[PDB]
Amino acid sequence: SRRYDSRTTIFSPEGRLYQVEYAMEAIGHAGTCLGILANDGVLLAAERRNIHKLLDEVFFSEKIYKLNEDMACSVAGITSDANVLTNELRLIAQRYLLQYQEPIPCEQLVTALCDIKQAYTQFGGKRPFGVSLLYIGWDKHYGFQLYQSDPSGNYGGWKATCIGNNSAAAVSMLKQDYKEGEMTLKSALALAIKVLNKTMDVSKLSAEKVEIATLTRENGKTVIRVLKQKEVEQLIKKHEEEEAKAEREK
Amino acid sequence: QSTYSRQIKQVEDDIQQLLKKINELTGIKESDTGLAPPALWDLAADKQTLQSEQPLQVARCTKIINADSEDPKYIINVKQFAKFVVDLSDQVAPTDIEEGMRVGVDRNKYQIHIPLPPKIDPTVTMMQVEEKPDVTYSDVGGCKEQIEKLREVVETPLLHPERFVNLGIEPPKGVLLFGPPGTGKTLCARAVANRTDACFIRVIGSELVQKYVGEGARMVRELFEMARTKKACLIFFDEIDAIGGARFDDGAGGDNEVQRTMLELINQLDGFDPRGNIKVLMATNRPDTLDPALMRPGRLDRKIEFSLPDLEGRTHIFKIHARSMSVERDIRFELLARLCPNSTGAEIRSVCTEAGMFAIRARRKIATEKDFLEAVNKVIKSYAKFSATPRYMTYN
Amino acid sequence: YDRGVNTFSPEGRLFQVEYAIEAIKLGSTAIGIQTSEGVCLAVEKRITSPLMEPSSIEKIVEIDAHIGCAMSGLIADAKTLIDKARVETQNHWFTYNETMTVESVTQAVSNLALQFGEEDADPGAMSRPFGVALLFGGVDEKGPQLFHMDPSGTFVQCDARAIGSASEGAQSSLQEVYHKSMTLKEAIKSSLIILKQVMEEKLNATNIELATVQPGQNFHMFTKEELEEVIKDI
Amino acid sequence: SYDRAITVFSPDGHLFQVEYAQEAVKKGSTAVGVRGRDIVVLGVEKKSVAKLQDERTVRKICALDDNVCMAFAGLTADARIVINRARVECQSHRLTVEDPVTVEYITRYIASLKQRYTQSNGRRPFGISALIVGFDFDGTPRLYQTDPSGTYHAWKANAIGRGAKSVREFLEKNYTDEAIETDDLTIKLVIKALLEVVQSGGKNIELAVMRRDQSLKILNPEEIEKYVAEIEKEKEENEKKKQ
Amino acid sequence: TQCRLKLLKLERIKDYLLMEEEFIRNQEQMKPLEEKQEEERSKVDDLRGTPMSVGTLEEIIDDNHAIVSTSVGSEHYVSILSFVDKDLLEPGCSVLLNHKVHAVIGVLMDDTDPLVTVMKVEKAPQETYADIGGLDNQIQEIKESVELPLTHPEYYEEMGIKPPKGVILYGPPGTGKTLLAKAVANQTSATFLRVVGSELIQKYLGDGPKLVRELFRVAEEHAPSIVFIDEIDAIGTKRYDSNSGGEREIQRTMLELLNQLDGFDSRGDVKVIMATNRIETLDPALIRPGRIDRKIEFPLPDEKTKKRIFQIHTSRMTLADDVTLDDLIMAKDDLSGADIKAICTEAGLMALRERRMKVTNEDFKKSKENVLYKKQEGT
Ligand SMILES: Nc1ncnc2c1ncn2[C@@H]1O[C@H](COP(=O)(O)OP(=O)(O)OP(=O)(O)O)[C@@H](O)[C@H]1O
Ligand SMILES: Nc1ncnc2c1ncn2[C@@H]1O[C@H](COP(=O)(O)OP(=O)(O)OP(=O)(O)O)[C@@H](O)[C@H]1O
Ligand SMILES: [Mg+2]
Ligand SMILES: [Mg+2]
Repeated sequence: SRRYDSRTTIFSPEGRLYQVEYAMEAIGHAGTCLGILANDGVLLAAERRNIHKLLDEVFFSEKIYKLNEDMACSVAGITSDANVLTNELRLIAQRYLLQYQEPIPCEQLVTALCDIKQAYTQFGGKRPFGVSLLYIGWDKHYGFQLYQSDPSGNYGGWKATCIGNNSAAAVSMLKQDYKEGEMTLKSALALAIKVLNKTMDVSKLSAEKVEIATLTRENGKTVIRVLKQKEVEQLIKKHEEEEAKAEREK
Repeated sequence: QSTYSRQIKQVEDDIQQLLKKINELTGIKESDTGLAPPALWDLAADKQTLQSEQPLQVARCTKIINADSEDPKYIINVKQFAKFVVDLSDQVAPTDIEEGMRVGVDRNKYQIHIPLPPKIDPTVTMMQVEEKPDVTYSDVGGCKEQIEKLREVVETPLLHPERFVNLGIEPPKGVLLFGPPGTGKTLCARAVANRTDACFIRVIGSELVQKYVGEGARMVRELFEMARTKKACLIFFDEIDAIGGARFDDGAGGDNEVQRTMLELINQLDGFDPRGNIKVLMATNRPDTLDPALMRPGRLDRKIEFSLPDLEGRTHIFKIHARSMSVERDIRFELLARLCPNSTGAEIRSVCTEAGMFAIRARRKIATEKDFLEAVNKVIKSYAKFSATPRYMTYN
Repeated sequence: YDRGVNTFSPEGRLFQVEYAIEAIKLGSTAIGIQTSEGVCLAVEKRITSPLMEPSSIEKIVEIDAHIGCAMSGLIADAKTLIDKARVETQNHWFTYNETMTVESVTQAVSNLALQFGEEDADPGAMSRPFGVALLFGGVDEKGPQLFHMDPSGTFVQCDARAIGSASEGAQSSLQEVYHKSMTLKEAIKSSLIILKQVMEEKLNATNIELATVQPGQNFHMFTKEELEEVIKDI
Repeated sequence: SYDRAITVFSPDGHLFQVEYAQEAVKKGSTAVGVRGRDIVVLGVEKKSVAKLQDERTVRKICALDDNVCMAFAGLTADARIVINRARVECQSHRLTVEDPVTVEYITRYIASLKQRYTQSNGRRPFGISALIVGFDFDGTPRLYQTDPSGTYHAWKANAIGRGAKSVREFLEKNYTDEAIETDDLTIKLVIKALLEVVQSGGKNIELAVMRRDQSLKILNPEEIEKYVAEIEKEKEENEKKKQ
Repeated sequence: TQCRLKLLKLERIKDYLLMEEEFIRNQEQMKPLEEKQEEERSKVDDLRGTPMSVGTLEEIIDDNHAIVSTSVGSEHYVSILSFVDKDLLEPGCSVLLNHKVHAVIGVLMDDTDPLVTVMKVEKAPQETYADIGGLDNQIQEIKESVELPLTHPEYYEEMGIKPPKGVILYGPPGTGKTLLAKAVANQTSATFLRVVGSELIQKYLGDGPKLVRELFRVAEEHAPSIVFIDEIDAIGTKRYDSNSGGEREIQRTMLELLNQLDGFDSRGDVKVIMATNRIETLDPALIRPGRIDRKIEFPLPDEKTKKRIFQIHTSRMTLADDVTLDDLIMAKDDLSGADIKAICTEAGLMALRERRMKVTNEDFKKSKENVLYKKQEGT
């Protein structure tokens, strides 16, 4: 029938795609999620959007997925759609491995997903995937990288970006404090706790309210570990002792 | 110029002496008249005080008890809203005042005196009567059947009623004009409005939507009461979509108010009511919406479509609007019409304005061939992005 | 307010098809005159800048070495038709071995004209009628013939047709200047006189395309040099 | 599945989807293209960089083939879907015909891919426009431009996308044969044209040249700042014709 | 020159008039002419009497009689008395009846409208063009649609072309539509009516068309007039529940506007200016060429324009020396001249929490960070 058709794959009089534009606004409500590049590895930080006293944790992370041995990504938006896109990624990256018998390059993994996100906006009449992702990765053509895809099907490399709740406020704080080069992984974790603390309206962060996962290179293999609560709790104390010594001017 | 600067001094000051003495020997202001003729009026007003029947308190007859009896009696219903049995007039023949007729009575002994001027009720309806606008039948292009249909059914039967009764027919009453917005449904009616020289009463569709239940229907009722008296009228319901609806039930009385007003309009052009001899124009732009019982012949006998003009029309219409402005020698008006796709007459009005504008913007005194192709680009291409004609054209 | 792609107007004919006709009145002008000497097709390019190459515009295309064509309307939609015409004429040459009658080609192109169909077809059928009218002029065994084919699938033979944004104007000036006893040099000169009134800019050697198809030749488009010679005479 | 008719005829005789996709082009970025005699220069205005992005992933000048490059302006999403199919086509043609693609032919296929999408069920139009640029098998330069409709013309010079009506007005007067007589004069013609519609100076114009039988070089930011100094130097030595 | 050659005859006209009046007063009753007139005028306050009852003229009878409605609503067929301008007797008009005789002594009063005090404005909007930064196309078609035809009505007449009738200003919110409205209200010195598009929806049914009828009438009484309609979207998008019949009643309100904007009733010399930021949701028939003729659009400012705006609000201030205007502009992006003034205003305020007058480079950092959360939060 035609009465009950939404027509989700059709232009506006203005020159937009309304469904892809609304999907953006649905991402402005998900948890904050930022990523910072360094010279000595790269790290994703995301705040746990769902927290509670009864809620449990069973998995190494509730927002960070491992797509390969060398790549992880964080999602933002409709959690249900995120269980779909992260399963196609894993399957893409093994299908690459099954031919060339290498680990897939960082850039290609993304575009290959963005052909699927982009297909849905152009024909078939399904609602688009309402998810944006950050991909931290490592390959042998560019070293560490960071990338960000949209429900449109646009992606870009970044050196430090943010997606989801209060993204524009994070990025304003990164433009100022982030140096081109000159970033060690110790320094990036200082910037990541400071930026996260400013876009979230809680008095202070807690090792049980965020998740910081790094991606380092140690011994020619990639390592992707998620900081325990003790490792993050150190970072939170060293930031309060930089706010106590950020009143020594008066 | 000391001579003529001196002339300018007393050309201001002396004309001011003129006004000064005019006021010294007439004197007017926040006074009700010019005070020049009413000084004698005053001495007729001292005869208006002697006029003791005046003031006369106005009421309405409702019921005649006896008429053949030597002593007619009436039942007057006055405005204090107490009712009196009264005598007949003291001179006016008792044949003149029937029941219903509004009639003025004396206030001391409620003696009926002066028959009226009935149907006061017309207060808003009063203002629908017209005073001839400024457009004629030459200012309209696409003069095909379009305008010759309409004259035939609305203007010719009022100028030459002898040739329709000699043949033995009866010409048709109503005429529906409908077309995409800006194609001369109103223009073609602004036209017939003055040339007709017969009473012309146009109502604006929205002005019959009232506040109180069935006040709208009253409005319509009073409108034809007034038009039946004035022998041979037009009524021109402009843009009827309000009160143009179509019956339908669903939910809680949707449009049940407006809908009922329409039934009254329907009912008075087709009920029993023979009705005098009043023609009726209705110019919608959305005929798809009108109720079938409002649309079928015998209430709206001839439907005139105002389709978008063709090539030949356009060429005609450019001449009708541009002839009035200064244009260089050789304007291919036939090329500005190939260059228009399906355009409204009102799109071409706009083109000519802007060809004038570029000539004004650049400080030249004459629009050239370039100025049109440029202004025809601006007004059609750009502004066509948000045109009515595309979408509004299916409801047509 | 939405309806199907296959709705009849209560009037009596197909909404879309009645519309696709209006898309012609936006297109360039083409004029075809049929003679006993051959067919000529003249169509104005209508360049929009001085920066455009007045040569990568193709509004006369060869269908075979004896069947020309001229498009007016949305020249983008012709791409699909022209290529069906060619592969039609070739298949007819690969089986029956012999040229194809001009009428038969135009019939085979017109069978696609009504073929849209929102559903109950392939995931590949057209969705909307074609936006383009054609002038197939060729020479076969009946001598020269010129056919006109619009987006209604109704094709018909003409002695001289004009289409486009000067269909009304030019068609009336063909009726006064056409007659059976012409030669090809009279026609090419007759059409460019009609085509010079209905254009918007001056008639150069870069503002038209001429082609002819003659019994004793192939389809032969006139180059920028040969055009100078017939605009000199006018 | 989803057999619907997205693009149907207006009653006015247009196609509203292909006319709306025209607006998704106008919300794009300016790109120009002038063709010299041994060199073809297309520049895209705005790298779009925010001092955090890489300049390696925001590029809007891809390369279909070896002699064929293409710049676009519209929805970045759609453009990548066309460019892909174009690169496939550019190799499918080397297999079946020995020569490399000419620049006309890889265009007629990009256009014909965009036309089919405005006349098939389920699909909205591609919301991109394109400058296909290259050299033939004869050293000839070529510059083609497509649009959502799926029409294509050659040009000598051209601009698409945002602010392209203004840039076409500057190239009418400035494209002569007193310019584009050298490789240095043709690059300076492009930059001088984007400087009219960029509001941040020259440090915001990515610019790629292609030269005869060599491959596409993207000019690093240093060379572009050198050329922008020669422009601004030349508007102070026009003070020798005002005195 | 000639104008006094004309005077020399105008005076003689008056001197003659003086002959007649100066002699006929003394022929009347050996007294001044205004003293005889004053004998009569006091005698007319004898006829007139005191008090004077206000009433309603319902209808006129040609016979110089009229049916009026006193306070009670009781109608009276009275007589139209001495010293009355019958051209001030339209239906609905307030009349002065004799408290005792009930005869229209007349409409000797300036009956007032309380709707014109709402619609008209006796403004002096400080913002003139030249305070609108860098939107310059916008600043002109307008002058060609409103201000210029009142200053120089000889250009349009000389060309032979009607001046264009109404404009629509439309664009993203904040860009400067209402700021252009302020500019042209200032200058033209035509009567400037102003009604927001929302005010065209009120509780009781039917008033929609009525308010719309009486808005133009006001603007016609005062011609030459300008009728601006700020945010005409609100008529057709946001609703308020108060109205009955829902969307159908919204339409008939619009259809009234739509008529009395073109219609049949031969109006004249009332410009129209419709602002909006959703233009794509307007009944096309409303913005049909020949109803509204020019659609100025207001795009977000450029970068160099966005700098002239941020340079214009800061001009009344004193900025500390470390303030780089060009770092705060580019810092954010996609600013409306409303957002620019919002960053200027906030920071200047931070300086007033400290009791200074130097907006420092840090006042703008706190500010810019409190208008960005403002734009980021509450979305
Ligand atoms: N055939 C025509 N000849 C000359 N002028 C025309 C013609 N058609 C339209 N116009 C121009 O269009 C203007 C407005 O037309 P008009 O208002 O009568 O259209 P309409 O059918 O009343 O539209 P609406 O539904 O908006 O009331 C006229 O003032 C006139 O100048
Ligand atoms: N281009 C500009 N130049 C100078 N000041 C501007 C500009 N644009 C906006 N402003 C400032 O912003 C203030 C409010 O803007 P304005 O009222 O014009 O917004 P608007 O576009 O009418 O918004 P809305 O869509 O809500 O009506 C103005 O008083 C003015 O000081
Ligand atoms: Mg009308
Ligand atoms: Mg405003």
